Amino acid sequence: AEERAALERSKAIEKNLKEDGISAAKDVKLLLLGADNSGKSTIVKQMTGIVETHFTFKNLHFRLFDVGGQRSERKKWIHCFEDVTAIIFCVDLSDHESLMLFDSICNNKFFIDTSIILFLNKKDLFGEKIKKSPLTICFPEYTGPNTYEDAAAYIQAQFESKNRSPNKEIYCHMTCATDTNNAQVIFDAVTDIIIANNLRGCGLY
Amino acid sequence: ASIAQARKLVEQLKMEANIDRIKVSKAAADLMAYCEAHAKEDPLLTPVPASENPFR
Amino acid sequence: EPPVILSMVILSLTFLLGLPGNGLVLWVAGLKMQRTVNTIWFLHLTLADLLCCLSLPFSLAHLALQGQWPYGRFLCKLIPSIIVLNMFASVFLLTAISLDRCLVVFKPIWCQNHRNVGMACSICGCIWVVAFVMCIPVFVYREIFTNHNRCGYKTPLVAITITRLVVGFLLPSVIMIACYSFIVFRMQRGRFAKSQSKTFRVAVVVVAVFLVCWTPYHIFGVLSLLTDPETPLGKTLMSWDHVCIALASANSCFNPFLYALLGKDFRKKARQSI
Amino acid sequence: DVQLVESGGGLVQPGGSRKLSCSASGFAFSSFGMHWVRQAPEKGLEWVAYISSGSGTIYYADTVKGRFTISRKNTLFLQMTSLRSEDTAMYYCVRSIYYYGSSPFDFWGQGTTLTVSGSDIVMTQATSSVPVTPGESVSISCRSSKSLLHSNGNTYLYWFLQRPGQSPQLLIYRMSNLASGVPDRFSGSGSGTAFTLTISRLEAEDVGVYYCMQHLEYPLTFGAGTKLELK
Amino acid sequence: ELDQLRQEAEQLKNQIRDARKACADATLSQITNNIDPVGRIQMRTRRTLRGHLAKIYAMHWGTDSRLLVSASQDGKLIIWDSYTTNKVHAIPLRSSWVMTCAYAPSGNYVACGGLDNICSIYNLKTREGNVRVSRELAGHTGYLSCCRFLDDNQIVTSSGDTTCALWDIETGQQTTTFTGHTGDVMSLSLAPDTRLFVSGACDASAKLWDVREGMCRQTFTGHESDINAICFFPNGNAFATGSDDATCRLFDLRADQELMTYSHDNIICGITSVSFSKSGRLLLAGYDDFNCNVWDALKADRAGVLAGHDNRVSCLGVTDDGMAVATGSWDSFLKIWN
Ligand SMILES: NC(N)=NCCC[C@H](NC(=O)COCC(c1ccccc1)c1ccccc1)C(=O)O
Repeated sequence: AEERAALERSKAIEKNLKEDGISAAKDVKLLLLGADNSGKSTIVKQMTGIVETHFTFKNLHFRLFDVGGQRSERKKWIHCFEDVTAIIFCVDLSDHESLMLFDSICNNKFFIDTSIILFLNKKDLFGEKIKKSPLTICFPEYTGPNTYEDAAAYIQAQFESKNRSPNKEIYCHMTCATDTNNAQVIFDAVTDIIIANNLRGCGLY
Repeated sequence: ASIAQARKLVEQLKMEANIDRIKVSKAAADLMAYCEAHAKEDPLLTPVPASENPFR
Repeated sequence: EPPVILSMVILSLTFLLGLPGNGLVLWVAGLKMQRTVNTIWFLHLTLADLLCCLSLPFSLAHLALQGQWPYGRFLCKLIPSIIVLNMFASVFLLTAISLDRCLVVFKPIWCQNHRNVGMACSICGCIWVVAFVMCIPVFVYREIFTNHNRCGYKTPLVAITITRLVVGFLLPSVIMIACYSFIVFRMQRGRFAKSQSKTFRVAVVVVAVFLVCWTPYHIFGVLSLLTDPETPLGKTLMSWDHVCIALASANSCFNPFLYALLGKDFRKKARQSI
Repeated sequence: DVQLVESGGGLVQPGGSRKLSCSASGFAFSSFGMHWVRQAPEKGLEWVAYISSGSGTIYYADTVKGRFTISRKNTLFLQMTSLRSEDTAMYYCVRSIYYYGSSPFDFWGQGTTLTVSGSDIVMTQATSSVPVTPGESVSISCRSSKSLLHSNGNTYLYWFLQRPGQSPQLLIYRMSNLASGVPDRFSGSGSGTAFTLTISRLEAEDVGVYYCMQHLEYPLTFGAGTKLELK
Repeated sequence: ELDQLRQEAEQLKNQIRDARKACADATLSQITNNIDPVGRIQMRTRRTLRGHLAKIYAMHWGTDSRLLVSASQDGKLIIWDSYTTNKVHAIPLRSSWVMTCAYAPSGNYVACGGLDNICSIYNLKTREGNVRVSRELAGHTGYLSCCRFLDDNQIVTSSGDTTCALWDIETGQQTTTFTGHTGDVMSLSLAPDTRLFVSGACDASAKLWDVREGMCRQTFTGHESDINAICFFPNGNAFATGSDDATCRLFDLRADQELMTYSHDNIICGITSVSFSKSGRLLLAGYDDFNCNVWDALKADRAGVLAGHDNRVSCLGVTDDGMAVATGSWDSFLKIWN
C-alpha cells in the first residue's frame, strides 16, 4: 500500500550510497607510521583518536592517517588500514625501536602486498651528529668508514633487510626537513604503486 | 605508586574470594532445565514451517 | 571430405571445451564476485563467448546438411547474424581489454580519478551497438536460393567484406599489439624489470592466440573476394572456409583460460566453487 | 520549528489559472513527500495531489487530473488551470515521509483560501454530529467499502482532528498508533472494515470535526466528517 | 611491604582456585551426557543485505526483531528492514573508523564508535525528518570497541584504554568507570535485567561488573589469548566468550568457573563473534576462517555450519524472538539465516 514509497526511498538512498562510494574510491589513502617525534608531524605540516590530513597534488587526492596517538596495541585495529595504497614510514636518523616497528609492519599478514615509502628525515642533524659522534654506537656490527654517505647507506640497507615479500617495494628518500619536495616524492612513489596494483588487478603482474 | 596498586589488587581479590559458590552440578542442572523449559519456543533448533517464518 | 570432418571436430572440441569454461567463468564472475571495472569486461566477454558456444550446434547442423536449408528465410537471416554479432563483440571486447590495460599503465592519475564501473558499462554498451551495426549487413543480405534450397549471399559484398576485414582485424590487431608492446616497454624500468619477462610472455601468448584464431578467416575472406566461385580453386576456398570459421569460433573457448583464469583471485574462487 | 506556510489564493475568475505555493522551513523538505488537501467551505477534506520525495512518483485526484500540476528553495507548487466553481476551497500542504514505522500526514499547513466566482474506496462516517459533555467518553466510528487490512498486517486507517479555526492535526496513524504529541486519552481500534476512535475523559480542546482517512491505495479518501460539539 | 602484598595476592588467588575446585563436584558433560543431541542444524540464507562497500565491523538487532543497524568503514551506519531488504536510514559518520554500533531497546537511538575515541549518539525520531547527532561521548583515551544501551539516557562503553564507562546521555558525562582490566577491553554484553554486565579484554580474562555500584564482582580466566566476543545465556546465570585461542568457553556466574569448552582440532582461526539461541541450547560463533559454527551448548558438539561468507565473519546477532540470526562480514555483506 505505502511500502512502494518506502521502496522508492530505499532505492534513492542506495543511489546516494553508490555515488558516495564512487567519490570515495578516488582518494589515495596512506598509513603514516614511525616512532614518536620521528618527523611525522613535520612532513604532514609541510603539506585525539586518529588524525586525518587531506591534500591534493597534481590531481590526486591524498588521505593521510596518523595513528600515533592510539596508545594501545596495534594488533586489534591495524587491519582497519589493510586497504591503504601505501605506508609512509618516518625515521629520525639523528636519534632499534624503529627497526622493530618496521619489521612488525613490513611482515604483517594484512600488509603483504602493501608498499612502504620510507622517509629518512633529519639528514643535516644526522651529519652533525656523525661529525660529533660515531655511528657505531647505535649499530655495534657496523664496520666501515665513518662518513655521512656510507653511514646513511648502511642504515638504509638495515631497513630494507627487513623485507621478505617480493610482491612489495620500499621507496627510500632522505630529507633534511629544509625542503618542500616530499609531496613530489610521495607522488612519484604512489604513481609507481598504483601502476603496479592496476597491473596486478589485470593479471599481467 | 605500586603500593597503592597492590593494596587495591589485594582488596579486590579479597572481595572476589568472599562470594558464595554453589555446586557446579547444580548450575549445570539449572542450565539444562532452562533449555528444556524453553525448547518448544526456540525457532532455531526446531525448523519452523514456512507458514510462520517471516523470512519465507 | 577431410576439410568437413576437420571443421566438425574443431567445432565439437570448441563446444565441449567452451561450455564448461564459459559457463564456469560467467557463474563465478557474475554471481560469486562483485562488480569491479576489471569484472565488467570479463562479464561481457564471457557473454559473447557463451552465445558463441550456444551457436556451434547450429554450425554443426549446417555442415551436416551439406549446403541444404529446409528452414525459412528468417532463420537464415537470424542465426548467422547472431553468430557474427557475438564473435565480433568478443573481438571488440578483447580490444577493450588491451586498451584498458594500456590506459591503466600509462594514465594512472586519470584512471584513479575517472575509471569506474559506469564507464566500463558504457564502453561495453557501445561495443555491443557497434557489433549490432556490424551484423546488420549479415541480416539484410542473407537469402535462400532455390537443386535444393541453400543459404548464401546475394559490389555490396566487396564493401561488406572489406569493412569487416579492416574494422574487425586491422584496427583491433594494431591496437592490441601496440598496447601490449607499450606495456612491455613500460615494464623495463623500476620495480617491473623483474616481472617484465612474465608480462611479455603473457602478452605474446594472448596476441599470438588471437592472431592464429582470427587471421585465416580474413585471408580466406579476401581470397573469396579475389577468386570467382566457378573458377578453379574456388571449391577449395569454399571447403576450407568452414574450418577457418571453426578456428575463429575457437577463440571463444580459448578466451576464458587466457583472460579470466590468469587472475589469482578468479582461480581461487573457481577452485572453491568446483 | 517545523513550518508550512501557503500562499497564492484569492478571488479567481472562472476558467482562469492560479499557482499555489508551499514554503517549507524547520525540517528536511527534500526527504518528505508532499500532498495537497483542500476543504470546501461546507464540505470536508478532499485529497488533491501528491508528489514523492525526489519527484519520482506523482498522483492526482480524478476530478483534478489533467488540470492541475504538482511540482516541488524548499518549496512546493500547485499549478492549477481551467478552474471551475467546484474548486473553491481552503488548500492545505502536508508532509508525508514514508518508511517502516514512520508517521505520514503528521504536519499540515495553515491553509490558503481560494474562491472562484468509481472504483475508489469509500470512507463513510454514519454519524455526522454527536452531543457530548466534558469528562465523558465518546466513540466515533467509520466504515470502509473495501478492507483496509493488508497482507503485511498493516491496516491503513488515519484519524485527523480539526479544531474550529485551525488546520487538521494527525491523531492516529495506521488505525492503532498514537501520533507524537497527542494525549494518551486518544485510542484507535478496528477490524478490517469497521474502525472506531475512542476518547476517554473529554476536554475542551478535543472539540472539533474528526476525519478518518485511508492510505491503502490512491486516491486517498476521507470520511464525511463527524463533529463533536460541547454540551 | 610490596613483597608482603604480592604474597597476599598470590595466596588469595590460590584460595580462589581452591574454592572454585571445591564446587566442581561434576562436569556439565557428565550431567548432559544422557540427553538427546539436537541433530544436524541446517540454516539457509533468507536475506542478503547489499548496501555496504567496505568491511562491515558491527551489527545489532532491534527489539522488534525486524530492524537492524550495521557499521562499515565505508563511513555509513545503515538501518535495515530485514523483512523487505529495504534500507530505512543511511547515517554518514564523521569518522569512518567505526568498530562498534548499538541500537536502543526503545528504538529511538543508535550508538556508534571506533578509532576516534568517541561514542556518538544518533536520534532516529527527530521532528525535522533526517537523523542528527544528538550526543558525542568523549571521555575515553583509547578506541571504543563496544557500546550497549541500557535505556534512552544511559549507555555502557568498553574501550581500548583498558576501561569500561557508564554514561548519561543528557549530560554527556561518565556516571561510573569500570577499571581492573589490564588489556584492551574488546567486547561487551549486558544482562537481560540490565543490572550487571560482563566484559572480555585482551588480558585473557572476563570480569563481571554491576552498573549500580561500579565494582567488579567476579573475574573469569580460562582462555589463553585475547577474548574478542562475549554473551550472556538467556537466563542471565551464565555467559560464553570467544578468544583468539580458537575456542569458546561457557562460564557459570553462580559456580564462578568454566563449564564447557567449544573447540575442534581443525579449528585454528580466532572467534570474532558469539551469540546464543533463544533457549540457549545453540551457541553460534563467528570465525576468522570465514565461517560460523553452531555449537550444542549442553553437549559441546558442532551442530551445523553457516558457510556463505567470502571474508572474515565480523559480527553476529540473534533476534529477540529467536526467528533468525544475522551475520556480517568483511566481504561487505549482511546475511540473514534461519
Ligand atoms: N571465411 C570468411 N572469410 N568468411 C565467411 C563468412 C562468415 C560469416 N558468417 C559467420 O561467421 C557465421 O556463420 C556462417 C555460417 C553459418 C550458416 C548458417 C548457420 C550457422 C552458421 C557457417 C557455416 C559453416 C561453418 C561455420 C559458419 C558471413 O556470413 O559473412
